[PDB]
Amino acid sequence: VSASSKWLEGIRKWYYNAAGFNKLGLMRDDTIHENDDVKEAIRRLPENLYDDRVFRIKRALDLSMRQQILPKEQWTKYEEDKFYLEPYLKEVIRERKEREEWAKK
Amino acid sequence: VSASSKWLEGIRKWYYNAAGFNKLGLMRDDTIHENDDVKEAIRRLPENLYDDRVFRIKRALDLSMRQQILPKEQWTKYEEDKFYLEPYLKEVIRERKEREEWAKK
Amino acid sequence: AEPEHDHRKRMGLKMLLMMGLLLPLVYAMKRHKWSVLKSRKLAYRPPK
Amino acid sequence: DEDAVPTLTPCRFTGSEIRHREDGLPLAHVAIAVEGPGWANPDNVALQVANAIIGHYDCTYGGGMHLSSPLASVAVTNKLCQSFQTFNICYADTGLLGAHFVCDHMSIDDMM
Amino acid sequence: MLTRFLGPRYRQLARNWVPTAQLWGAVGAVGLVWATDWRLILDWVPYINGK
Amino acid sequence: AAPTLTARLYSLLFRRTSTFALTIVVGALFFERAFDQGADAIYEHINEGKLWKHIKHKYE
Repeated sequence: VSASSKWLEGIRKWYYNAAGFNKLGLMRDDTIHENDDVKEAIRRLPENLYDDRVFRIKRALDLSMRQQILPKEQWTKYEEDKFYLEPYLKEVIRERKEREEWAKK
Repeated sequence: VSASSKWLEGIRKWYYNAAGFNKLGLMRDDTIHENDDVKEAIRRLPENLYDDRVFRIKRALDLSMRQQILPKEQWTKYEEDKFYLEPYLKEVIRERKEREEWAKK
Repeated sequence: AEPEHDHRKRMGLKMLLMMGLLLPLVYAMKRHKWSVLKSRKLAYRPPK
Repeated sequence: DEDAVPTLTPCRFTGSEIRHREDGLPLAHVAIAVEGPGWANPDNVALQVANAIIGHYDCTYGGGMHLSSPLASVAVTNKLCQSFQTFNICYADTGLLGAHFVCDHMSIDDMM
Repeated sequence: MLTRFLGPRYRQLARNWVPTAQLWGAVGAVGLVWATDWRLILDWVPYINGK
Repeated sequence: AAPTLTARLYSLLFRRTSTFALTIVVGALFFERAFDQGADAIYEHINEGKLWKHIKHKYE
């Protein structure tokens, strides 16, 4: 979430200071629109992770209703964000690429 | 199902030769309109009995669709009909009279 | 067309009040409901 | 003696609910209570009796078809919960006396 | 089958509901009043007198 | 007072559900005719452009 990505992923950082996500402290991965692949993707998610994304999500709802945001300090640390799913997810990308693959076969 | 009761229960015998039930060979007890008391009443029914009333019932449906009836010979033996539930049923009559009773209490 | 431009005019007056009364009373009631939800404290305290 | 012997300044106890939020809680150990005895008030006498009318519906208890607490009854008929036990929580003049409870994804609603 | 709810028990039940019963009844009646403002009753209404 | 308004007028009023309602309509009267009246006053001070005309119409 840093200057190129604070301009660009600073649509998610400076301009999600504007578009909100990361300054809202969101989870990058969490932003993926729910899809089936996304669905079972999460089904396979890691546990401690699952809790984490949970608290994140709920909180997001919380301030959302509150229509407030955390301290800009509390606003999320830029860059410095594990790509949570992306190993798991992207793995699934290969999966549905595989079901998709022999499927093509 | 004999002459007084072939006139009267010969609404069920001669006049369920006319009203059908026993000449259809029905089960006297089976004629009770289904009610809750009737319901759990049957729930408590005896097993071999349950089969019996079953075959009776189904068959009844059978000729019913066929819109036929069994041989008048095969038409049920008059009198000579165990009151199947009536011990069990009537027992339940005391039951709901009992739930009904302490209920009154 | 609008003779009630008088008569109907009259009613509009009461309208001005009703909302001003209700609108607040309504909004209040809404807050009256939602208020608790506003302040909720829910804890993420994952064991260990 | 010497110092530090204050009295009880009345106030409100929490007044809330929280779920320790557990998928890991296999089946609800549920409960509730409404004033239980404590030291003081003259009322609790009948409240005792009242809690009596309340009563504690024991899982291990049988006889639900005939159960006395009508609650208990339907709870049997509906198979409407896995426990409830009137439980009197104590503070001088106030508290909560009421059911423990056990249940699946369902009961609580009708429970109240 | 009134005997079903006829017993000193349900009798007592009625004894309970009675005052309330008066209450809700009044609710209905007055409702008819203000709703209708039917002249028949409306007459007796002082300073609710509209003329 | 106001504590018996909030309270007694809960208790001796808003407590009993019915009582709360009977209270409600009981107002419906007073409010209705009243706002009718003062409202009429508003329109009254508004103009005096007609129906005061009768005296001017010389109210035969």
